[PDB]
Amino acid sequence: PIPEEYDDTRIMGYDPLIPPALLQNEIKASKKSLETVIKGRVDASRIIGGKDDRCLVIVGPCSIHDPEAALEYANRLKKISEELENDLVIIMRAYLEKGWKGLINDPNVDNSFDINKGLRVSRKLYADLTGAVGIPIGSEMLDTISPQYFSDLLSFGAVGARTTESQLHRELASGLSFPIGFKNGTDGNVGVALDAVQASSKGHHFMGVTKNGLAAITTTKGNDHCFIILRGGKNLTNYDLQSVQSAKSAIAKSSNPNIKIMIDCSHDNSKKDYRNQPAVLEDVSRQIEAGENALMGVMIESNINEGKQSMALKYGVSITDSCVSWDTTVKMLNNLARAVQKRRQKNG
Amino acid sequence: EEYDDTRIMGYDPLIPPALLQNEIKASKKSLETVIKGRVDASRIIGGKDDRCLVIVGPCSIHDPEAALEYANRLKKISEELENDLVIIMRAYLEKPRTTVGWKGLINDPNVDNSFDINKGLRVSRKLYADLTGAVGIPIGSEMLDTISPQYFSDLLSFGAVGARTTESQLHRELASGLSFPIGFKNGTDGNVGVALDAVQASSKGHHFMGVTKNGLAAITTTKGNDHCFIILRGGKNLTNYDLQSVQSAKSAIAKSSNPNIKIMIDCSHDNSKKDYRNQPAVLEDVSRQIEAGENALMGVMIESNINEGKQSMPSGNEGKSALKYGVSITDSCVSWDTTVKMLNNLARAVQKRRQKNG
Ligand SMILES: N[C@@H](Cc1ccc(O)cc1)C(=O)O
Ligand SMILES: N[C@@H](Cc1ccc(O)cc1)C(=O)O
Ligand SMILES: [Cl-]
Repeated sequence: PIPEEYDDTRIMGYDPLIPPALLQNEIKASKKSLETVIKGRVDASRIIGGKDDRCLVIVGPCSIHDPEAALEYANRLKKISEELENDLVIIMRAYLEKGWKGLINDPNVDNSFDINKGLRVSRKLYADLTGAVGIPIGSEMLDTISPQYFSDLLSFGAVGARTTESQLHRELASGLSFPIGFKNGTDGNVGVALDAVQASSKGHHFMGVTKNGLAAITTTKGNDHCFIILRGGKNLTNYDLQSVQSAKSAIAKSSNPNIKIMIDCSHDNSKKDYRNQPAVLEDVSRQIEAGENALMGVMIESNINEGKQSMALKYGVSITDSCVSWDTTVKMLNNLARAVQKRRQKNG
Repeated sequence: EEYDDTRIMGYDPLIPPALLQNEIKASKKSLETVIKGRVDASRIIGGKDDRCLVIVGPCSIHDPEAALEYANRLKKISEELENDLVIIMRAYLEKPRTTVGWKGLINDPNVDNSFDINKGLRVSRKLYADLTGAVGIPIGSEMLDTISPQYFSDLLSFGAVGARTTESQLHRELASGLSFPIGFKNGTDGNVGVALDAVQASSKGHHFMGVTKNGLAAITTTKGNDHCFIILRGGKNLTNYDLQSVQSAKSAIAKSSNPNIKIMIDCSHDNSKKDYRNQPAVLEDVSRQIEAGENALMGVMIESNINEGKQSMPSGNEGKSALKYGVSITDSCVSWDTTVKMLNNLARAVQKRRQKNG
């Protein structure tokens, strides 16, 4: 006789989720939303596959905390996306979590926990970005259960530096309906990202849930639309030319010698300082301007206002990591858009 | 549906975990073996017992009949060396990563390139109940996802997080809510810092997406796991079982938030250059630092079987009839006779360290 002190000894409690098929029906994806989602996946895939000379730009706040502040940011970002449509493909970074447990964990930013209210707030936000304004969005892929609530509204997915080697995330990447980007290792390792791209191109079996919320094993087809992201190491930056050449050499000896490179301009490449973000973009832009076709895009941590605060809170200011201003951002995107114009001039 | 599940071929609903636990009930003696294995370990992680925690067994269990004979052998020697060693059997149901060959007991229980997850879950769970109950040996597994542990956690005494998942926040959250000690292996480049960071993160409460006991999607609230440690395992082209590497980690633990983190050495995998013949030489070195006085060494990890070497099973004869008995079909293990030499030398090691602490 053992009094169930062998099971869930470290589980404070379970909070059952709303079934994804029901959340997808309560907050439905409008036709204009799915039009934006499919267009974002196709436009990004053409740049990844080498069929388009434009640059894929993943720009947005490090984390989304205020839905109304993010919806006003997207209206600014969709305007500039239409003006630079000939050279840039802009996908807004709509990350839900990284002080702040996230939008799915805490919708009211008051340190509570309402996982169901978080899913409705995050999905209705996703439905408004792709529908009300009409801009493609991308999120971070954290587990094998959350994507079942947002996959019909996502056009891009990122696997962080600390999960690129995770076999579970490589399996899930093989079953996601949008292009995936693998960041290099936390020490600057490029090889682990090439291994992730190759592994995710194969069919796999991962443990997820059905649309009704039932534990089930999933059979995947493989994701042939993947790329690597250079975000630097804990002690190094790899956005410079010698580092791109080092990555280009590693790709040439891999199983996918057509892999293109995206450069994170924030995080460790900018020493976590937003003022170095424009100077980092100038370097990669000049590499592109010289005619480097292996360079595919960039990542920009931008916001309505530059800087970072804590959690009575400033409007349009990030709460996590560090962002650049909007007046800064439009210059970064304009300077990059000219570099893309100069690249295809050398390709003519 | 040109936008949803465009790369999903099909779902296979799982039997609810409570139903499997009702079909393959955990015996009273099974549970008694599980709880004792957990506390026996934890006392070594916390520095309350100078014994050595041994995680020994095959790389993957493809033959339940062969595993049951190995466990009875392991149970006999574990009782002989109970004064010095705490032995937990390796009962890994899945070889991860590399796609060539077998896919694990869960996905392929018949060992013939099949897919039968519900039949594999019944076979795997029954094997766990027989090891903990019929023979009565603690067992440990690899923590791969946040759904499968709900099927075996009531029968597990130890969990392992691979080198490719130590940095993953998802597996750090899961470790914070598991009912047994967890061991984090260093990075695939030999980096020990990510292992200390994982042990620290898993000591706090977290939230992770899992399933209820009936297989329904739910978010969990964890209490925090303070029975975690690091596993020195090696790098892509290096070994870290030597005296230089152990003390580098020991000084790194000294600057962590908990200087009581003990070190376990993986005697196989990259520390043996994926060679079963180098496992005794690696353990012999580990045994010496233990016997010279080093209390930071808490245990070892050995890949062992009834017979040494390896084999393959992919084509031709259509299954188990062409396999050798007690030979692993993944990686490479030492024979049982070698394992007896290895455990007996490590036992005398724990003895002479105990004399140096009086
Ligand atoms: N619906 C997801 C695929 C998926 C399936 C099951 C999961 O558990 C997670 C994701 C997509 O279209 O991308
Ligand atoms: N039941 C597990 C904890 C757990 C909970 C939910 C899961 O989805 C997975 C694992 C244990 O006691 O160790
Ligand atoms: Cl958390």
